[PDB]
Amino acid sequence: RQPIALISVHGDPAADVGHESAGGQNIYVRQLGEALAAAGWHVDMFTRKTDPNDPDVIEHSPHCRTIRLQAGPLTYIPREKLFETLPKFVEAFKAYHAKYGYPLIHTNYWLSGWVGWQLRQQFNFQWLHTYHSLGVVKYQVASEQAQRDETRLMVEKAILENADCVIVTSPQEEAYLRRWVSKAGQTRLIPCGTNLKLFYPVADARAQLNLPADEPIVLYVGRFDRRKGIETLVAAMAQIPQGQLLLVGGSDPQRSDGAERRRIEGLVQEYNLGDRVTFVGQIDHEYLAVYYSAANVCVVPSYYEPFGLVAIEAMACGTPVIASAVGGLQFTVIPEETGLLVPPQDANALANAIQRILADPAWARTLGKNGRERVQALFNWEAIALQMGQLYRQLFAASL
Ligand SMILES: O=P(O)(O)OC[C@H]1O[C@@](CO)(O[C@H]2O[C@H](CO)[C@@H](O)[C@H](O)[C@H]2O)[C@@H](O)[C@@H]1O
Ligand SMILES: O=c1ccn([C@@H]2O[C@H](COP(=O)(O)OP(=O)(O)O)[C@@H](O)[C@H]2O)c(=O)[nH]1
Repeated sequence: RQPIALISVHGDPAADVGHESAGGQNIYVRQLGEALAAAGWHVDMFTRKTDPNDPDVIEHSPHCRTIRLQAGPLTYIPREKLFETLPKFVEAFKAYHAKYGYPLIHTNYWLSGWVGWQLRQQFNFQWLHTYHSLGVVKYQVASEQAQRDETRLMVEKAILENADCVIVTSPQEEAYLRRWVSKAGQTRLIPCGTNLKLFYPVADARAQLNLPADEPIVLYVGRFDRRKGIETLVAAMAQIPQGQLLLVGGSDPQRSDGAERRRIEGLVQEYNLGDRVTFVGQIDHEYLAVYYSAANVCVVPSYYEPFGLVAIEAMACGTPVIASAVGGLQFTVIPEETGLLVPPQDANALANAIQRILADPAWARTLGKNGRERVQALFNWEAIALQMGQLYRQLFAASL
């Protein structure tokens, strides 16, 4: 049985998701490696060790490990400073590569992509890469991310020019690569999926959450970042008379994605919205279906999203999604079949969008079931795993 190295440096697949350096990349590599181990592969998922009180090896499912390498300091470092920790990481990979001799390495970030680019000069292997965010789309915002990183753009160009395969999660991602990065390189459209056994209409959700069933609810699920546009959602909540906003997401006050940019609470006291904005905190990923099902609308008010995964998590639970028209959100959300699409930084358009589907609840209840069908059709992980597996089989078929 052949081995597989999955490299996700700041994304620990053994980590609970919902805070800084957590989220969709973590969920992506975790369910990918666990699905591949279910289909006859040996999977080692490589991440960075951030605490000596953490385990070195985490065995999730049979023949599926998470391996925390000692890259740099054994503390938390945000990814914008992890580049200097990368060559040591390379060395800490090589010992494992000395034992197993990985024929196939699938790197999942810029930083881990640089690690795979260093390994590509020394060893012969099938190298695949998923970006999970392009810096060239990141560094175009009138808000934050004008302070660029040309090292990131150089490496994100050098990955696409040299990797054997590049997994794009949306046709917008390939369009952004071909317009803004390079024309060379091989690419493959395999979109992100969700577990329909973990996301489903619960139909008992407000009784579990102790919420009044005749009161409207607007739902945000995601991280705390200026990228996510919670400012615009809170400003649009002031144009709606009834209804609470449940902000679900974790944060750490010692950290930047946390009480340095959980200033939304200040915006809660700006707009006099303390009676009708609830900060839920971090909810477990296997329990979010109750929050998605209890709500009348999930909002993804981002300023860019390379395949917003809470959109398909919400549509899987039968809840319509109002989202920005920026990235993979306009690949997931059909603007009149499953939800609505608004411009990013205007609260008036977002507020009129919420007004349309709070005033017509049966229309929201059929937008939600259409989102359920669309997720069952195109974004079911139980089929996307088979597509990924056949991709690995044909790439491993590159033999003598
Ligand atoms: O915002 P950045 O500094 O560019 O960091 C990228 C940010 O996005 C994460 C969340 O952990 O996930 C990305 O990839 C997943 C799946 O591919 C998407 O669902 C998600 O939309 C996308 O942001 C992660 O890479 C980083 O924190
Ligand atoms: O309390 C939370 C808050 C968020 N998430 C998950 O974190 C993931 C990240 O969502 P997304 O891809 O849309 O944004 P990202 O953070 O990955 O860029 C989603 O599956 C969310 O369900 C979670 O599990 N618990």
